Amino acid sequence: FISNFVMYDFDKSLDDWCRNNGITYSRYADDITFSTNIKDILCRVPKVVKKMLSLHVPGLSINESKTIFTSMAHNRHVTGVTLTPQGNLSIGRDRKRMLFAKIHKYSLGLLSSEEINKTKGMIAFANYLEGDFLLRLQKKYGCELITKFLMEG
DNA sequence: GCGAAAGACACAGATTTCTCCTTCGCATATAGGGATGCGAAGGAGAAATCTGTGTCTTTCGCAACCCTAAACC
Repeated sequence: FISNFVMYDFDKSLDDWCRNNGITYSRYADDITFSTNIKDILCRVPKVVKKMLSLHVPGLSINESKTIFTSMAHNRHVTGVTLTPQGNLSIGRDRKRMLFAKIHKYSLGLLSSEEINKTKGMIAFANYLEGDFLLRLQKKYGCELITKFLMEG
């Protein structure tokens, strides 16, 4: 809470500078992200943020070895959630096949009791992030098995 | 943010080795005498390599933590 209260002026000053140029800005703990649609406009902000940091909170500085540029032709994610080119949030294909294989192996009764509690939390998180994971699972394995798995333990 | 224990950075100074500077001695191509030129040892005084001192740098397994699942810092 103290850190959030401290970085108020920096947030306020950077917000109205980015708004006037059509750039979206957001900060999470000590991570800062910018995004836009205009070409060749994101190459000017590294000097601006440095001037703001020096002016509004003395002492802080930028780690210059963790700066990233990306577009629609490569992998895109924001703090652990993937953005498909269509414009929808996602968890990733590898995790989807992770869970589909785990549940299929569970249907044969070859899963330890620890992995049931392990997978239940991940399934709940994925359902919250997506909103339609449980429907797809029911449409593939049937409601009887899923309900039995859910009430297990 | 930074324990103990080894290096990097900057600044002196010291020393053995060597290379330039006398000094007179010689010599040999010209019938003895004199002269342009080169060789031999001291005697310097210059220079590259080495060595020594003082200020930082780095980042500990660093009395005093909870025990259900997932993601983030």
